[PDB]
Amino acid sequence: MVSTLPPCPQCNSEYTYEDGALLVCPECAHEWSPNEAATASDDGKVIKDSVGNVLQDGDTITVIKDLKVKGSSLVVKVGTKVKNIRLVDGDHDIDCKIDGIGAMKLKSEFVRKVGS
Ligand SMILES: [Zn+2]
Repeated sequence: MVSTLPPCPQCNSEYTYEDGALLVCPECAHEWSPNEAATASDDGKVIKDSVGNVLQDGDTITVIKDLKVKGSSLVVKVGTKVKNIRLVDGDHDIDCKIDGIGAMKLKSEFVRKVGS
């Protein structure tokens, strides 16, 4: 019947309760979350480039380094435009399909969101 939750960092009265996914203090009329008040970057497994930017499933990318292709005759050059990518589960994973050779996987650390 009693809350095992922390007090209120504003009242310390301890008359705090849990209303769903956080703690609400009915005293000072302010809800707060113990750890989430600090907040962190979650949903961050989205594929990020060496530019420090985040891509979108369908966005246009461009390798910013000289990358070879092992099974294909193609060599990936700084400016290799591959659009409409697929964001895979791992942040180190850009799935892309390339007219001609086929589908390929790209190292996030070697690619970049074009900006278009
Ligand atoms: Zn309070």
